[PDB]
Amino acid sequence: FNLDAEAPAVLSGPPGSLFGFSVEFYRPGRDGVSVLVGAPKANTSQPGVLQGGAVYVCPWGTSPIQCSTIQFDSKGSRILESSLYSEEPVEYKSLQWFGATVRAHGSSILACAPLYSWRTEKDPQNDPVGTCYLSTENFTRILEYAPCRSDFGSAAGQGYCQGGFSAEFTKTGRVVLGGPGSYFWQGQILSATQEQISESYYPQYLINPVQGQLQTRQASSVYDDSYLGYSVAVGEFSGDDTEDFVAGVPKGNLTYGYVTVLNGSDIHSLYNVSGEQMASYFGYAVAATDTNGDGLDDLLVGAPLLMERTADGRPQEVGRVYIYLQHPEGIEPTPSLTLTGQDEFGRFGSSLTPLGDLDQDGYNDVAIGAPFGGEAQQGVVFIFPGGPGGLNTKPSQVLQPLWAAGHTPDFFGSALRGGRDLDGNGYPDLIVGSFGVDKALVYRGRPIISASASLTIFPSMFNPEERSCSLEGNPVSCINLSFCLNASGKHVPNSIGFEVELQLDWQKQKGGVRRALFLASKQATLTQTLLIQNGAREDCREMKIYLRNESEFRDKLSPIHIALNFSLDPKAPMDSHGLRPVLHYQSKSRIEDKAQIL
Amino acid sequence: NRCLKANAKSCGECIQAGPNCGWCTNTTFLQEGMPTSARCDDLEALKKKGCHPSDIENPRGSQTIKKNKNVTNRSKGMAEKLRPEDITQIQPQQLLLKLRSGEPQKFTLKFKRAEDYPIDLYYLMDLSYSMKDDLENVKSLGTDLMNEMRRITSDFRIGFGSFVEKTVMPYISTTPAKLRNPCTSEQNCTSPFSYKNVLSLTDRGEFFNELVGQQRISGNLDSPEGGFDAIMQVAVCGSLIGWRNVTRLLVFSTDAGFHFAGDGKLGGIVLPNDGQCHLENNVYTMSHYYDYPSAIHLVQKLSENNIQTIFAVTEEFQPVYKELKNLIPKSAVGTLSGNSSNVIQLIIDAYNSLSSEVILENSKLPDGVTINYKSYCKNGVNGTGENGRKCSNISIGDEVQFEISITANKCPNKESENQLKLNPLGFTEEVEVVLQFICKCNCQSHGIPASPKCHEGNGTFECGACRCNEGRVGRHCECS
Ligand SMILES: *[C@@H]1O[C@H](CO)[C@@H](O)[C@H](O)[C@H]1NC(C)=O
Ligand SMILES: *[C@@H]1O[C@H](CO)[C@@H](O)[C@H](O)[C@H]1NC(C)=O
Ligand SMILES: *[C@@H]1O[C@H](CO)[C@@H](O)[C@H](O)[C@H]1NC(C)=O
Ligand SMILES: *[C@@H]1O[C@H](CO)[C@@H](O)[C@H](O)[C@H]1NC(C)=O
Ligand SMILES: *[C@@H]1O[C@H](CO)[C@@H](O)[C@H](O)[C@H]1NC(C)=O
Ligand SMILES: *[C@@H]1O[C@H](CO)[C@@H](O)[C@H](O)[C@H]1NC(C)=O
Ligand SMILES: *[C@@H]1O[C@H](CO)[C@@H](O)[C@H](O)[C@H]1NC(C)=O
Repeated sequence: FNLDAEAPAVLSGPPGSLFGFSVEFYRPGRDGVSVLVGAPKANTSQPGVLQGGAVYVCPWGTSPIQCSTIQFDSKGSRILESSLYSEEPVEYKSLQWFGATVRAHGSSILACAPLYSWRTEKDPQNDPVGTCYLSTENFTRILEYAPCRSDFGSAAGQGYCQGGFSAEFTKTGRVVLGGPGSYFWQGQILSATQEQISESYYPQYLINPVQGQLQTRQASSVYDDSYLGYSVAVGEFSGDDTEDFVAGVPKGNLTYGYVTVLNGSDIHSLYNVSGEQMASYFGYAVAATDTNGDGLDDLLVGAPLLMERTADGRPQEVGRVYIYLQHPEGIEPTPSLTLTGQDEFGRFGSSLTPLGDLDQDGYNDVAIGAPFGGEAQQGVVFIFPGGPGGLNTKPSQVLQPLWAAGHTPDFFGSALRGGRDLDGNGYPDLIVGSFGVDKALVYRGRPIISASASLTIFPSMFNPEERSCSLEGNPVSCINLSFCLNASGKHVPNSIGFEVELQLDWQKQKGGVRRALFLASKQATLTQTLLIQNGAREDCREMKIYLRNESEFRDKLSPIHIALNFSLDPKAPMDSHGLRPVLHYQSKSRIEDKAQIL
Repeated sequence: NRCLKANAKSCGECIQAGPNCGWCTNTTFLQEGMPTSARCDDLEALKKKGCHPSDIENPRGSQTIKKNKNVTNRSKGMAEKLRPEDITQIQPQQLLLKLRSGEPQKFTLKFKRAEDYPIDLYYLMDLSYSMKDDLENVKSLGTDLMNEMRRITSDFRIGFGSFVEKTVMPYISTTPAKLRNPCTSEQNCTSPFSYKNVLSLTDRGEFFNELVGQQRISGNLDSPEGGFDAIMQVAVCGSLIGWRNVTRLLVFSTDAGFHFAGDGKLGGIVLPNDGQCHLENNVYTMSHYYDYPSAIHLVQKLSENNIQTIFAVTEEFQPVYKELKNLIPKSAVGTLSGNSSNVIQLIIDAYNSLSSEVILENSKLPDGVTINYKSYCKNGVNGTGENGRKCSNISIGDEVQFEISITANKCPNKESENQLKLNPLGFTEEVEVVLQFICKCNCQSHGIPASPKCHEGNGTFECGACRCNEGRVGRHCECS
């Protein structure tokens, strides 16, 4: 494949404030297309709150990608004067994370803020309810969504819900929200489309439930400490176009985690598959796309902490991701693939997001990040390629950071999100975040060109006696050499430059007498720049080649090998996005042919 | 033949190619046209072709035991003798074995659990309000353990460590739970703490009673299960605790489950555990910065310290720690009484159950080498088809004899030998096997660099002909 690892095009963040903890695309393939980055521990504007954090939009599209801050809420009016009392005024909002889970689709964006803390009306507490800030229609108005902030707020109720720890916008506009610590730590999934939250918002009620609201019911005390909602995603697991929700339960089923899928218009248990090792953190990162090329999406569950005893027998810390393949019956069976890791402490599977058809063969890629993989344990992001039978174990590109080793881990791949095209050339671009020290990488996907070159000789045999050609008035035996080139590639400029190198009798040792030479150039090698129209018919160049005099060489038995090599022109200008096209890995850059002597 | 397919130039890629592959110092059978490959072939093929027996070089590995100690068998009880002594349980301690690629080198080792081996015990219990009925009696039987465990060994030291939950935001605050228990009049019931050790490993039995009578409790936290960080800091650093290099134990007194790495992310904690001791003034300090150990980061640093952890679980949450038992090698789980009044017999039976079990482990194997395991344990139970690194059901002083075969493979570590240690978990003494491979024939030691036969110095003449330098080919490196 190809994703241009040599030109990272990095962003940057403020010092001492973690950056790129959540990175997402905004208005992809359209005007003002930008990249959103979350910095939960960064400093905000309000003096009252420390480590408030804010997400920064970045107007991507220029060579310098410096960017400012967007202002969700720089206020203190809402928090203060609960029931109008200066004494015991507020439980301070400081240290609240604000960029742990940010996401956006269309023009409406959500910035969930876990670890939000608030004092209930009844009695002073330290309840981590958690809120998500919603802004719609080009930042015209801001909305506040804390569905776990209700009257019955207690550590055994919804007080420690911490809603916002995992969210994603469904394609229909629904906001799907996950609260890991709801109902004495069994978890709760909260979903309600934009219409109800827009209509049912009232600021002065600190407690304002959304009318249309879909939540998981309270479970019995036997399901304590399950953490439902640690990671949630949307898919198409139901046969209908209706999008189903998938959520992983990390510590459910007596520490053997399991992942659930839920019915569309009403929250229900549906299908749900369990982990295979205790304390594996099944469901740390769930994902769902059509990784099979059949139209029905596939699950993807990663378990960062896991066993794999080896020839030595020493246990290691290698995570494996699990592929679950949907079927026309709609039910996911036992695992169908497993892409394990190969690093000592790399939490393989900590992040799992899809890419849509990077090779544009109809098969969608995936990207898995190992925050501590690779040498110097700096972090690695793999890209396994989609295939007819599923993903391939060979991870294609293995992307590594370009910086130097530091005392603190740089947490490469701790947050990523690909999918929708950013540059706009019909080729998706990937993003990664490295919250170690202020490092967010936005990558680019290069165009692919499939090229074919055909070499022909007429006649295939040199006749020493038939000196049909004349060299400076001297009759010489000659045969015709013709080569044709055909190239085709999507989203590529209509004219593509190739470098074509022709070599004669190339297998002769350095210093050996080349038996065949070019008639025009009297040499053994020819280089030429060719411009081939994209998708057009093959361009052919015909040339005549001549054999030297019999006195100049003794070898009439070994055939005269002719080699045809080609690769992209290195001097070709980059595209509008600064990318250089790549030759397909199946393209045979070297074609060899031979002519004999009668 | 594969050795013929190896296309050997030097003795190296003929030794590395295969076990039976061999050279010929005469090199008169070899035809001038045929390349350097044709020399390297099987032993029988060489004698068929007429190469002389001394002219073939096929060194075979062997085992040599440099360090051997007479195992302790001194009489006691029946006859008068001096009791105190030092330790010796494994007879071969340091031995040298030279290896060939594909040679299954084999040796034997023997071990018996020495009687009267001093031990160290450590109590790690959660000072949670669910242990109010257990702390009341546990302090009483500190000296009772001193008296009861006198059968095991002449002397042993025992210390105390306490922990409850963590100071992270999500896991620290309580429900209303209107109890308001007047615990003490001295206001010593301080806030919950990540970890704290009060008494180190000491022989004085009175010290337990004296220093644990002043141990308080933590008040009714909601689902507090923060123990793995404590059992990490205990095992990772032992100089401060005083951890002595004998058969050592650790008691984990628990209620209702535990946490594992990736939970602090709820509380805004992302960095993994360092694996470095952080104990300033006998109390865990670097708690809020680092996350919990994974269940397996615990396994590596528990095994690299020979720590034997004992589990004091209460009836409800037994299955979870039962599966923990199969996860963590060399650990035991025990059903504790409701009032914690059976911890003495629990510890006795748990030590008895651990003692019969000896498990072996190696460290950092080189790439090529692989090790298989067979064990001859007790009378019977000789099984090796199911891999045998364990034996049990042994009595005190019984004999066992494991066998180790080290099978080499394609080996590029020509840096002489590599050191690897085989240690039964729980015992300090280990067998370390200096493991040297053969990457050169003996005739190569006498090779002449820039030899005249090598087209006037264009190669090294060794073992009957010339190894050509870079950029030179031919029988005598005559060509560039
Ligand atoms: C601003 O936020 C940064 C986050 O890295 C923090 O280090 C700094 O102390 C904060 N400063 C103030 C004045 O709050
Ligand atoms: C929406 O906000 C951003 C701010 O620059 C930008 O895309 C644009 O100016 C706004 N929309 C319109 C229609 O102006
Ligand atoms: C819980 O998970 C285990 C896998 O370790 C499985 O064997 C068991 O059947 C599960 N329990 C239920 C009730 O499904
Ligand atoms: C699954 O979702 C549908 C909406 O498409 C809803 O009627 C119900 O919850 C489920 N359908 C059934 C049970 O037929
Ligand atoms: C798993 O799915 C079944 C239905 O398929 C559901 O009834 C059950 O509650 C789920 N597991 C748990 C632990 O809830
Ligand atoms: C105990 O043995 C270990 C070997 O693992 C050694 O490092 C340590 O110094 C020894 N301690 C004493 C007191 O002999
Ligand atoms: C044991 O604990 C129970 C609480 O379940 C208590 O009622 C009982 O009095 C305790 N017994 C002793 C001897 O401490």
